[PDB]
Amino acid sequence: MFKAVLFDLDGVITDTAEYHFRAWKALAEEIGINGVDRQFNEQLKGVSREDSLQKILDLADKKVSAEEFKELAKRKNDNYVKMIQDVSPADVYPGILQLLKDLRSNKIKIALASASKNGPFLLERMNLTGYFDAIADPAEVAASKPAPDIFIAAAHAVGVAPSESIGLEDSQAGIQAIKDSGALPIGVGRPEDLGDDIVIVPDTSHYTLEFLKEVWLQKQK
Ligand code: BEF
Ligand SMILES: [Mg+2]
Repeated sequence: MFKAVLFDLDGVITDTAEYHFRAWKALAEEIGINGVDRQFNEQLKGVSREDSLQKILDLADKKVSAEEFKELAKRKNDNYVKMIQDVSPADVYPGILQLLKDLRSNKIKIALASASKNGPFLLERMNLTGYFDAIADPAEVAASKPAPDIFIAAAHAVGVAPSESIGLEDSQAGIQAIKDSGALPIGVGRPEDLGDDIVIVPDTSHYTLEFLKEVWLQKQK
């Protein structure tokens, strides 16, 4: 049986989108730019801070200096840190808490393989820290997803080879990283987005220990 589960954070454990939305909306209002609504922020999913800021300035056809741009990006991050203080166990996605409990009670290792530089804090806010055996530090990988670096690091940090592990991901780049690490991917979402050659569940309530075990056994035949 698999010895570890490597968890992505955003789109698997929780969603940070509302908090990023709040942060951009606060910044936009401060500098007097209309149009930063929930719909607009949906289009920033997966998009870098710098590219996102440019999209906000584009709402007002606005140009700024390199220094001003840097300062605005910093201010957005300061806003985001404020907004995520309100993260709580209510933010945890369905099924995830029960899965973490079942993995730990069965002595299966649990690691975080997230791009979030606020991962440890977010886990603390959601009361999940005690379930995690390791957190792979994104600041430490030479290459981001789809590079497998972060999943390899997560597996190694809990004393396992990636080949002994399952990775859970909501993004196509994430699924690729899991595949190229040697771990077994189980995606959450749709094949149109993630690919047609992996096991996918429609939402996280399907991520049960029983299901993960069935998939593991089915995949080594
Ligand atoms: F937290 Be993962 F990188 F979406
Ligand atoms: Mg994700």
